[PDB]
Amino acid sequence: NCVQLNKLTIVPAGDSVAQLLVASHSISLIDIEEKKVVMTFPGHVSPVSTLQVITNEFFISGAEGDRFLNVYDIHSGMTKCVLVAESDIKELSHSGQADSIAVTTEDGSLEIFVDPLVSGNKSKKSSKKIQIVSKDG
Amino acid sequence: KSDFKFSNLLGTVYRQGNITFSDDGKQLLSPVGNRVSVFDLINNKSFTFEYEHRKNIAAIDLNKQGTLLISIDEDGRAILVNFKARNVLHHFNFKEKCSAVKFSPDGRLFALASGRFLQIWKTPDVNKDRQFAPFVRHRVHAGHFQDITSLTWSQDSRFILTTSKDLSAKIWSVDSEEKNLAATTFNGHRDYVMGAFFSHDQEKIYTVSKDGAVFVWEFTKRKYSWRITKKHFFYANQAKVKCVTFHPATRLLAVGFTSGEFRLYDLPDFTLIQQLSMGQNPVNTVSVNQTGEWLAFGSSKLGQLLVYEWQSESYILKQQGHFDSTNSLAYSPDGSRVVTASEDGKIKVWDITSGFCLATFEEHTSSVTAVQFAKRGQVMFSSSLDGTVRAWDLIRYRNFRTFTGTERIQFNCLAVDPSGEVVCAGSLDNFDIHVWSVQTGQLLDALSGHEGPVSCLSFSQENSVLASASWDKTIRIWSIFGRSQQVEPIEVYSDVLALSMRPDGKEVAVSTLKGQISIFNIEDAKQVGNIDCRKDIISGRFNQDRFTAKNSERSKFFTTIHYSFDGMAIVAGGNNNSICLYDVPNEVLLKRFIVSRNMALNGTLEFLNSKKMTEAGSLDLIDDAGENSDLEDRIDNSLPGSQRGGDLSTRKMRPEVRVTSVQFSPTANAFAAASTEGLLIYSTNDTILFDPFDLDVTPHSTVEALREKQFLNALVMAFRLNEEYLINKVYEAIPIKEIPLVASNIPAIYLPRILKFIGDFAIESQHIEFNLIWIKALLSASGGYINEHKYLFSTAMRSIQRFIVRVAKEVVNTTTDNKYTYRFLVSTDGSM
Amino acid sequence: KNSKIFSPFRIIGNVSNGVPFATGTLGSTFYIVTCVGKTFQIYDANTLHLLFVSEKETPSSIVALSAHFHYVYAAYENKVGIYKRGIEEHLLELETDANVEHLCIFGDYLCASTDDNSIFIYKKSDPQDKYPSEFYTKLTVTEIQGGEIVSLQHLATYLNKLTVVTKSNVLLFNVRTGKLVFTSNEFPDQITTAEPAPVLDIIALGTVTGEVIMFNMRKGKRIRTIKIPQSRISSLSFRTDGSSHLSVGTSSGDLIFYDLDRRSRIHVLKNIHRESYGGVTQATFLNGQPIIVTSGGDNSLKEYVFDPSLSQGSGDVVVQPPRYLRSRGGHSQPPSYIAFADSQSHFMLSASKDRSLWSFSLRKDAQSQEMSQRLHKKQDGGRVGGSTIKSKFPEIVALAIENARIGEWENIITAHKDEKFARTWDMRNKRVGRWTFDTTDDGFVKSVAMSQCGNFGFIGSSNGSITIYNMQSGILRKKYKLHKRAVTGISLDGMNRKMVSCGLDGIVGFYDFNKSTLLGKLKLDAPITAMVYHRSSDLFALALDDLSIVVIDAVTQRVVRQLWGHSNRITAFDFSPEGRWIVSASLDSTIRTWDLPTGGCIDGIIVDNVATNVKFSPNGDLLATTHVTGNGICIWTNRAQFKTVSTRTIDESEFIDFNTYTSLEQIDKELLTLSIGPRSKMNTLLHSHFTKQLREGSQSKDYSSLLATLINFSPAAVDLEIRSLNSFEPFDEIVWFIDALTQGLKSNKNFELYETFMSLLFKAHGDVIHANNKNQDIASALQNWEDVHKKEDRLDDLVKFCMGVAAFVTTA
Repeated sequence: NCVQLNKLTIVPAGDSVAQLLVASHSISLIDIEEKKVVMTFPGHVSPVSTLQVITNEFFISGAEGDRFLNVYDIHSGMTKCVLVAESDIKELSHSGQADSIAVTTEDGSLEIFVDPLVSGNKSKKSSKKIQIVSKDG
Repeated sequence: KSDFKFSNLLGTVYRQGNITFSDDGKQLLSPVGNRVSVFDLINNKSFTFEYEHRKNIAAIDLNKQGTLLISIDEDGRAILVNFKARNVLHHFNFKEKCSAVKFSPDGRLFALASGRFLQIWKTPDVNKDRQFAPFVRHRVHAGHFQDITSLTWSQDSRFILTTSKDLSAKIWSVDSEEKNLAATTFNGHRDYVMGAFFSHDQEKIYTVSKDGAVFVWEFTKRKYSWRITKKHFFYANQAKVKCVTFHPATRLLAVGFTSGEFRLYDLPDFTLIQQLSMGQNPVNTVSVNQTGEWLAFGSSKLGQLLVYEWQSESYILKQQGHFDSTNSLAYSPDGSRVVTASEDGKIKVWDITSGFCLATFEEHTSSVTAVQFAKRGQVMFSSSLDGTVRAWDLIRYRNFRTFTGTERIQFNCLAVDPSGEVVCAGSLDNFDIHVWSVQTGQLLDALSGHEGPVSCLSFSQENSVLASASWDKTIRIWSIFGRSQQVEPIEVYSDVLALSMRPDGKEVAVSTLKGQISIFNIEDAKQVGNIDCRKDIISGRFNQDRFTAKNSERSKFFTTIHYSFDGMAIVAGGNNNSICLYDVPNEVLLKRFIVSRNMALNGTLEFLNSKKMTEAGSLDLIDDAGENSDLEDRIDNSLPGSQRGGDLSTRKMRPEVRVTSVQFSPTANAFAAASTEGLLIYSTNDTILFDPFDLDVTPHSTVEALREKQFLNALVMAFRLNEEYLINKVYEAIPIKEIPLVASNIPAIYLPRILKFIGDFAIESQHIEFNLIWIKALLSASGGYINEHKYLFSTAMRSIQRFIVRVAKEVVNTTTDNKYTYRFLVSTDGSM
Repeated sequence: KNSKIFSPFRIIGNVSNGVPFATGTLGSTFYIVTCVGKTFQIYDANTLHLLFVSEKETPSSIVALSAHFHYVYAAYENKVGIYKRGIEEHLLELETDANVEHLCIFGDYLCASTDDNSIFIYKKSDPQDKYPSEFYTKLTVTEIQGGEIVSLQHLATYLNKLTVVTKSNVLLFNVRTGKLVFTSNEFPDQITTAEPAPVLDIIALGTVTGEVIMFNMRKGKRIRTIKIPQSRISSLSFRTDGSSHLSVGTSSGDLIFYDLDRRSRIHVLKNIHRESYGGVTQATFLNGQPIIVTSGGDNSLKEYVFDPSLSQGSGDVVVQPPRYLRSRGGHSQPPSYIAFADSQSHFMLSASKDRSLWSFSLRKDAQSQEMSQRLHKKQDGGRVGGSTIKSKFPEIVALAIENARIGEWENIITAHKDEKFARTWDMRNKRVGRWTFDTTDDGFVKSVAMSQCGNFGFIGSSNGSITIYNMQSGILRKKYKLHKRAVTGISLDGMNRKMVSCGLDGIVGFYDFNKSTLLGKLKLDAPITAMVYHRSSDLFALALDDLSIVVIDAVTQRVVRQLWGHSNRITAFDFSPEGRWIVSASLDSTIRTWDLPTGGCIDGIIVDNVATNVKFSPNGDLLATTHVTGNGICIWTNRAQFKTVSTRTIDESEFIDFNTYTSLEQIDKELLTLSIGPRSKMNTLLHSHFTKQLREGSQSKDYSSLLATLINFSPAAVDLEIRSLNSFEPFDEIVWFIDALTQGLKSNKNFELYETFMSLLFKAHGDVIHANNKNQDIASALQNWEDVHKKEDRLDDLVKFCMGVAAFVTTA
């Protein structure tokens, strides 16, 4: 019941590297030992681009060509919150302990996201936008 | 203001197919050309369903309880209709031509007479949701040799017998384990067995054939089975049966003969009650109730319906419409009146809700062409090709004075001043605008200046100057007052017809031969702006057309134009399938309307199906009238090139889809157009679609829905019970957060009941705010239903505004009194 | 998960999925039974008209399909359906928890294999009976006997002998007994496909190598072999028409045709089905006819024929290659964007990542036709820009269609992937029309809509420019510049007067269309992802990044409603036919339904799949969802047009005997109530242990004890009760009793009575407070009186409103 799978990240559970995250528009945390899909969160409509685990509870799912990051709660099985870039999310990196997230945008933009799991508040806009532009313009 | 939906079709009271009453004798089901009309006899109202069929209807029934309506075409299109809800549930296609659908008296399963096949299907469930394939064929009985023409159940569901044009009349059961109980056939007649029946006791069998014969079959001895105990012949000499019914609980035969005669009998006795000459024209369908005290005939030679009592010599309705001959249509200033003229001469007077010709005037001898109302809808006139304009009033319903010319000349169109002296008529022959006084029958003025016919005329509602349309492509505006007798031409460049003025009378809509409607100034001479119709008109290609509709010049103009009651919209209609709603100042059409979607109507289809285009000829243009079983239907009287002539059969063609007359209602912006099919009504009276709620109940069911949080449905289950303890339970049970959510979703059926419950209970109640939110939410919810029917809520609303002023506004006046004393005593000062 | 407003009707737009379909005969003629997930379909073969569908969605996906004459046997997870006419007549639930792999029908038996390498046997209850219902036994295949069960077939003239083939070898059983009557030796290759033969004793096997083996059982010998270079075989079939011909279907999409007498291939069909979706999934010659029905995993089902042979003298040598016959196709990929095409709910446009349109017909499943992508010969004369290897148009993100002037010019505008323009199509000609419509500021088309007069197509760039092209000559009219971000949804009003646009800047711009002026500019908070307009009622809705749909009035030039309530990116959303509702679906796997006059989510459907596109029909009947998996279009019946349902705000919580009833005193504390009993007490009053209890309520600063006997005090005694108030300097009992009244209005019950007591204070001590006006002790308590008092103008706002509406509604 995963016929298309193009993104993968394994969890930092310790020495136990079981229950990793596979995704293509739909994500499954799946055990290595019991060979079963354990948790199934709906991903995005597009094929997924970025699949990053931040913390022990939260991981970012990213869509290709879409402007919406989704921060999913691991054990709760729901979205903790959403981030939304100014344009299509082209690349993703995150800090050590869910402090601030770097979004490389497809238009050419850098959106930073500051305390993404802080306290409606569920729609999280871009905090800072770091563009780069030449001397002449 | 834009959204107009189909409300009701009027007239053309029978074309083809079976007629039936409901469970109650109120509801009568008749086919129209492709639709089903329902006429409620005691509660005198009429109705026609929102949908149409694709060909002419040849089979019809409704449910036992009145829940499902089956209409079946000539071809075998079957349409499942929520009869109580007026919405279509399923389009099934039976691939054979069927003649009889009859539900069970159980209501559990219906059956169908298609070919030599009987098909017995389970009923689909109404309270269940609509499925892809709801229909389940229970059984199929094919023991017959020719086409099965008639069919009945027993009064028990467990016995069904059908009869064919083959000699046989055969009984079976629903269930095969009840096969061995009775499964046999009847024979021994002479001819088409046209109706075979069970008696009310399930022991006597009546079998009636085309030749004029009945056998009384009975399971009797010389094991032993099923002899004829007697025969019965009415001895119709050359006349033969067309249609036959049998009401069993009073043992009554209704017969329909080819000579238009009809007989009644008492079947263990076979005694002639009475013979009625229904006319020259044969009874094409008979019908009885379960009470069996009304009879229903339809002559498809004329197109008439007739409900008449057998016991008392008394009709209920003798309705006789005229196809292709709906020439004029007229809204009164009152929105309760409608006038239809004809080529036969009959000018009928309709109510919009209760669709009945309340009046008629059968005093014109020829075609009546144009009808306008004047002076608050009192007087109503009728110009004709009968050579006259005959006046009519709506109180005495009489002719006032037949205004005549000199040389007895036909009159094309009619225009009436609101100041009720001036009536102008334009002629198709004489092309001189004759002005008649209403008080004096002399002509006031013979306005001359039309080279070729005067098409159409209208006065302003404001300056009452008239605008006539030549066929010399030229408007002539006449200002006949102030003792000038002055004229002005407006040159158009192409051939105008169907003139129509704004109510302001400073702008005019014109339809040229190009289809282009132009708007003309009247205070000035130039053209204001022109809206195009040759692009956005649905036209049809006939089966005998030899050119495609994209470059057909058949119907891409407009035979009637009307301004809206702001003057800001226009509905136009022509010889096409398309009715159009242009905005006046924005100059672009809002919505395009089909009048009718019928294959037997000629110019309906845009693209013809190439499987019917054979080697030489159409597949339908072959004369198929020569294969009828009946001599009269095999007789061809069609004169070759008759276009919109006298009768239907004499075109030697299909009827063209054409719409003659177009008008707006003043009030609710509803527009009615008299089509080829008849008068159609579009309106903005939305949610008059009747909607039954929560159809099968305990008090526990509503209270469990309170526990189930199904609070609007619990209010319905309470209001079907009508015990005020339950209404005060369910009333104070819902929270405030879904009060206007509930009240907007309340039907109009319990609307006087809920308004009276609020209007009575809130007078003695401490929950003044809570009751007030209900009246706020209801009056903001469905105040429009109280806008139309004011006398329906007049007892409830009286109690409501008793509670508002004496009970609530007294508390409010106490509040504002203490408030204003506070404002005074804290805003002012003291002394010493 | 259940919806109240809508319900599933069918998934429109599916032909097959790849599960090996079955063939059956009625008399002389043929039907075809294919699978679509949890729902199977039946076809005539001579027209590919749809005959039946499943009466129910199965709870899990169908794994196997067999078909005898009137009875089609479906096989999902543990249970096997015996269906007559697509209706569940008998469910046969197998006595394992193993999943049903394969199935076969012969004799009085049914035989179905599971993935525990064990086959179950189901006898008829009698040979007089027609469908098998008696459970006979379970036999198994242990790993000395065979491998994983690839198929069960019954070769003819084999009395109760069951032929179970594995990846390894072939077994034969007496299923009356249960005894293995023969085991074949292993074939050294991995056997992948079985097929019986119109010759005796022969089973054809296509392995994981390109090898087909004809195998006897009376010999037990592999009589002939057939090679294929480097292709994995999927299906085998035999043309039983009159020349011995063999069908080899790869999983590479290719169909290979052999004549075993000439020992030669006849023609190999290439790419009749998509390789990535399973290749050729199942191809089968119709028995005794020169017609082979092929089925792919690309939602497609084709027919091919051998033409009769041109060689009069030879016949069998000269063979016409197979030739395309009728086919029902679907979207191979799931559909990206759908819309309702016509006004009468007949046609739906569906575009996918398969890079094609499809014009489905919800009336009849066979009028569903794929649109053409064939360019008109360019009206300029200089030749067009594209690869000569003509690829399909890139997948579509937006759709736009008005049927006002259909077939006189183009009326379908489609915003393809990453193209600076957007092509136009005739809906009537089922073909892309002559004009393509650019952005003219070198950005991508990200949203389009057309004019209701059929003369204008509106095209919104990623850099903000909105071009108005004409559908007459492909000419532009005006190029509006308002947004500097991307446009993301455009519309025109129904009169073609005032046009709106929503952008990725957070701007909704109000322009006139006849005129050329920017009328209004509403600034919303998040950037605005989409725009849906309701022409009949002149509203327009928008999804934004604030997870919430704002419905904006175009007349009053402001928000009328905002529905907060979703949890994720709102994918698609749609008005009702009449503007009463909006159906929304988001990435939260919710499809919520909204009553916009109030603004509450009156039902939300929880789905297993994420709903990508929702589309309310222009008729009041149908709702179309497309999911992220699944290629069809789920059609939903709208029950509101049939009876009704409840409308509650019940979503976030998931996501009698005596026939009498005493009244509730106070429903919620916020509402105001009166005194139980007579209402006439106000008319009376307006026309010591007491002061001790008032003190003992004052020392609490809660006076709830006083109000009880204050209601219950006789009305003439109050004319001395307030006329003895003991206040000359301290004004305590004045302020004690006034704060008693203001605490009385706090619980809102007996609301009128504390006003009557206030006016009775004015009858008693208005001078005692008035000559000592400005005194900050009583002025504080009367300020407290006003603060408690100022809420209850909401019934004066109710009484005056409701009164005027009542008069205005009765008179007019």
